[PDB]
Amino acid sequence: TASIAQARKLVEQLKMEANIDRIKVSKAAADLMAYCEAHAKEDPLLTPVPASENPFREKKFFS
Amino acid sequence: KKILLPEPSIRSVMQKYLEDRGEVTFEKIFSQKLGYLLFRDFCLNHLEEARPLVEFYEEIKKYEKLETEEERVARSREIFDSYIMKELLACSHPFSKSATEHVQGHLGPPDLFQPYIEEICQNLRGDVFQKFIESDKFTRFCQWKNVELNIHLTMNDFSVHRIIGRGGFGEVYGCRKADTGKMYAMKCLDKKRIKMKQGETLALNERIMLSLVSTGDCPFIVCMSYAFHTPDKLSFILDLMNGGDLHYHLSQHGVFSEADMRFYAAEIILGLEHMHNRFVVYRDLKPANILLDEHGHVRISDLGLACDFSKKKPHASVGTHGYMAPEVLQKGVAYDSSADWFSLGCMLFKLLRGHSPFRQHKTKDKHEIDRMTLVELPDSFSPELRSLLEGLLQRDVNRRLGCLGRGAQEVKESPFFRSLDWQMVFLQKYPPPLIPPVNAADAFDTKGIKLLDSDQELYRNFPLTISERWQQEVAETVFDTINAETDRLEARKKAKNKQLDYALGKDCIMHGYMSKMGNPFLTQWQRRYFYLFPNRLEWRGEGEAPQSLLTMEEIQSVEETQIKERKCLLLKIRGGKQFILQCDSDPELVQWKKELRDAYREAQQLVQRVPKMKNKP
Amino acid sequence: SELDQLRQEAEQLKNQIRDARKACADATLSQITNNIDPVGRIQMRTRRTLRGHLAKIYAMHWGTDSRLLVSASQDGKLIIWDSYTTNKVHAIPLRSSWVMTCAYAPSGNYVACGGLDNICSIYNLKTREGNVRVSRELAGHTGYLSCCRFLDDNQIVTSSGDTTCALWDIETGQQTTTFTGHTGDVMSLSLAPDTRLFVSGACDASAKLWDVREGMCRQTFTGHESDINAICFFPNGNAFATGSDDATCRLFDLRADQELMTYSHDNIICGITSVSFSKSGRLLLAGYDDFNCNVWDALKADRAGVLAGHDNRVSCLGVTDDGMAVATGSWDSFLKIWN
Ligand SMILES: Fc1ccc([C@@H]2CCNC[C@H]2COc2ccc3n[nH]cc3c2)cc1
Ligand SMILES: [Mg+2]
Repeated sequence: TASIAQARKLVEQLKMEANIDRIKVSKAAADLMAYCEAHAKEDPLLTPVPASENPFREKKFFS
Repeated sequence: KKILLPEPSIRSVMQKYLEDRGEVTFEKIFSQKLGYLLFRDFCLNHLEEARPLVEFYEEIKKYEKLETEEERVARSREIFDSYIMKELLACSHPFSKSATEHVQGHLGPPDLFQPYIEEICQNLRGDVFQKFIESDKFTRFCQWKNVELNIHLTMNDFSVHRIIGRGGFGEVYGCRKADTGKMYAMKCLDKKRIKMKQGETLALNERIMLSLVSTGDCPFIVCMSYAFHTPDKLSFILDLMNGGDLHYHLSQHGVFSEADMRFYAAEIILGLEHMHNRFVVYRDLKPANILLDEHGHVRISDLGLACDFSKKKPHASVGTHGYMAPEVLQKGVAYDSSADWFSLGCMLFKLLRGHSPFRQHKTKDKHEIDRMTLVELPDSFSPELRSLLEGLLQRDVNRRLGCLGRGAQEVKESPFFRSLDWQMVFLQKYPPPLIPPVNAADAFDTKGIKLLDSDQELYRNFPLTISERWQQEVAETVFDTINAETDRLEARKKAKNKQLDYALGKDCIMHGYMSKMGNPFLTQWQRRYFYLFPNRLEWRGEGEAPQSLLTMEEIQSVEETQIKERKCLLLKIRGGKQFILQCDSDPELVQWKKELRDAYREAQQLVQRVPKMKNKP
Repeated sequence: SELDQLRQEAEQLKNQIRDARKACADATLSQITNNIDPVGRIQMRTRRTLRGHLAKIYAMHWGTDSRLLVSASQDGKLIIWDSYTTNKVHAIPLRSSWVMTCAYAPSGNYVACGGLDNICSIYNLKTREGNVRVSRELAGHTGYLSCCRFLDDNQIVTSSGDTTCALWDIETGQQTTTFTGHTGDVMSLSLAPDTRLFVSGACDASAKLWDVREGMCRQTFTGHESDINAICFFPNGNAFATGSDDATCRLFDLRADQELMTYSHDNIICGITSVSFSKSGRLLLAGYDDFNCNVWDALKADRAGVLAGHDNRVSCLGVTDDGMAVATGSWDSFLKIWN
C-alpha cells in the first residue's frame, strides 16, 4: 500500500488499458450476431440431430 | 482363554497413540521388558550393524550379576578382549577416548563398565532406533502394547482355588490367571463389610501403597500385579504365599532360636529397606503380617496401615499396640521410617520369647501393654543380639539403630549379622529354618447394608495394572510362544494375498478396523477397514475398494456412547443422521475420537476459506 | 507527495477508461439482436449418468475427442470417463485429497489436477506398461490451485488463490511467466482459441485478459458485484462470458472493451458455478447453486432451457468441441451427459 513502485506499476498498467483501440458496441455486437448465424448450421445443440449422427440417443455401437 | 494379538494393521492406530504421549523414545521402549526383548531380536538377527552393540550390552549385564571376584576377573578378561580389544586392533572402536581410559587402567568390581553403558545407549539412541521403529518388530511391540492397554480384568479371568487366608474385611484365595497360567493370590475384600466399618480409606490406601512398592521386583514384599473390582468385591492380585503367617507358625513350632530368627530378620530388613527407599512406612510390623512361601522365605504383606512420607510426615498413633515407637504411640508426634525399626525390635523379641516384649506375663488388656514407654532382655540372649535389640528399642530416635542417616545399612552392619553376606540374603540363598507342610493364615476372629452410587464412586480409580508386573508375567510364560504362533499366522495372511495397500502414497492420516452399526435390531455390526483422510472417512469390505465414505464436512460432533455396555463413538451428521462405531480396544477408541475430532474441526475451518468448497446461501 | 500523485492520476486514468467505454455504447447487443428469431425451447434430456465418484464433484473437462472427459471429486480421485459407454478409462488416486480443478490435454495424453496442495500435478496416461504415473508436480504457487488448462503437452496455464496466474514449462518444471494483477483469489480462467490470450475471473469481482507470450494484462473488465466463480471464451475469441455469486452471468467484448449483456432474473438468487458456450456461441449454459443448469440465449438474454437432474449444486459443466453434448458435474457425486 505504502509502496511507490506499487503505485507506479498500477499507473503504467492503467495506461496500457486506457490507450487501446476500441470499436463501437454496435460493431462488436453485429460481429457476434453474424458469427452465430454463420455457424448455426454447425451447432448440434441449436438444431435437432437424428439418432444416427447423435452418439447419445440410441446408438450403443462404438469403437 | 489364551491371549490373542491384534492384526499387524493395529500399528497405524497404536503408533499415533504412543507418539501423542512421547512413549516412542528409545529410553521408554528400551526400559520395558517386552520392548527390550523385541529390540534385541531386531538387533541380533535383523541388523548386523547393531548386532555387536547389543551382544556387548548383554555380556556386560551378565557380568554385573556375577557374584565373586573369582568370576569377575575371569569374565572381565573375555568381555574386554573379545569386544573392546579386538576392535582396537582393527582400529574401529566407536566409543569415546575417555570411555576406554576408565576401564583400561582398572585391572587387578561389578560396576566397571557403567561408563560404557551410556556410550552403548548413545550408539543405539538414534538411527539404529529409527530402523527399529520402521521394522516389523515395532509393529509387534504395538501388537503387545494394545493388549496391555486393553486389560479389563474380571473374576472370569482367574481360576480361583482354595482359601489361603482369612481376616480383616475379606479373605484371600490362591488363583491362576488363565491367559498365562501365572499363579497369584487374590485378596478379595467385601465392600459391604468395608462400608459397615467405615474402612473405605484403609482399603483405598492399601492399593495406593501397593502401587508405590510393586515395582522393581522385590522378593521380600507381597507385591501387586493387578487390582480390579466387581460391584461387590475389591480384588487385589498379589504374589502367592501359601505357607501361612509367622503368627501361626509361632504357635505350632514355638519360639525360634537366635540363628533361625536371624534368617527372618535378614529378609524383613531388606523388605523394610525397599519400602524406605520409596518413602513408605509399614507401621504394622508383627508376626501376623509376615507370610511364608512354599520353601520358607518370608515377605511383608498387608500394606493397609502403611503411609507415604514423601512430601509431608505423618504423626498419628496408627498401628498395632505393643510394636509402635515412642514417636508414634503418643499423639501429635511426627515420624518416618524410625517407627519400623522399633517395630522390628518388638517383633524380633517375640520370635524368641513367644510373646510381645511389653505384653508381660501374658496380659490381655490393650492399655496394659502401651504403658511401658521407658527393656529387660533375658539372660539367655547373646551379647550381639542385645547390641542389636538395644539399638532398635531405644526410646530416643537420635540414638535409635537405623535412624542415623544411612537407614537400613546401619542395621545390616550390626554384629548380629556379621556372619551374613547380604547379597546372598537378597538372592534367597540361605536355607529357611521352617518349611511349611492349609488353614495357616487366620487372624483374630450381617446383611441389609446399602451400596449407593456414592459408595461405588469411592472405588472409582481402584482398577490398576502394574506395567512392569504384567510384562514380566508375559515374558516368562507365553511371550515366546505367542510370537511364534502369530508369526506363522501373519505369514499365511501375507502369502495368501499373492494368490488372492490403499493408504500408501496418499495423505492418509490413520487406518484400521472398526465396526459400524447397521440395523441395530439385528445385532448387525459390520467390521470394515477404515481409512481416515483429511476430508473424508472411507471404509471397505472383503477384498473390495471402499464402497462409501463420510466427509468431514458432514460431521457435526464426535461423542462417546454406550451400546449394550460397550463403548462406541457417536458421529452426528449434518442431515440429522447418526453414525455409530465400535472400537476393538480402548486405545483405538481414544485415538479414533481425537483424530476424528481434529480432522473434522480442521477440515471445516479450511473449507470455510475456499469459495469453491464452502457453502453459500 | 509522489505517492499521493500516483494515486491521484491513477483514479484520473480510471475515469478516462470509463469515458472511452461510454464513447462506444452507441447501441446495445439487445437492440442489435432484436430482429432475429428466438431459439425456442431447448429441450435436452439426460442421455448418460456417470456413476463412480464417492463425494462432491468439483470440476471436469472434456477431451478434444469429444468423447473422453476427466473429473475431480472430493473423494481424492480423478476419473477419466468414456461418455459413450459410461466405462471408466482410468481411476487415478490422488496424493492430496484437496482437489479443486482438473484439465485434459488437447492430445489426450496428459491430464492435470490440483487444489489446496498448491501444486499442479501432471499425470501421464499412455505410459510404457499402461500405468498412470505422476509425470510432474508443478510447485510454485503460494495459494490453492483454482484452475488449469493445457496449451499443449509442454505448457500449461494455472490460476491460484494467491491472486496470480502462471505459465509453466512442463519438462523443466519452471514457472515460465507469472500474471500478476488481480487483488483477490483467482477462481477460474479460459483460453482463447488462438491461445495467445486468456481471461481470468477472481474474487475481486473483475476479469482480466492476459497475453501469454508478453506476460502482461491488456484489459480489465469490471461489473460484477460479487466473486467471479466461472469464465469462458466465446467461440470467435472476441468475447467471453462470466458467472458470479451475484446470480448473474455477464458478457464482455474485447474490441468494445466493456460489458454487452447481463443474464439474470429476479427469480434466481443463487450463484453461478460454471459457464460454457455452445459450438456456435448462440447458447450460454450456466450451472447454478440451486441444483440446476440454465440455458441462456446469448444474443437476446432470455432463458431458453433448464437442465434439472442433480440433487445438489451443479459445480461444473462443459460442451464437447463438436457441440454434440453437454456434461454436468455436481455436488451429488454424479456426472450427467445432456443432449
Ligand atoms: F483380607 C485379608 C485376608 C487375610 C489377611 C491375613 C490375616 C493374617 N495376617 C496376614 C494377612 C494377609 O493374608 C494373606 C495370606 C496369604 C497371602 N498370599 N498372598 C498375599 C496373602 C495374604 C488379611 C486381610
Ligand atoms: Mg505419632
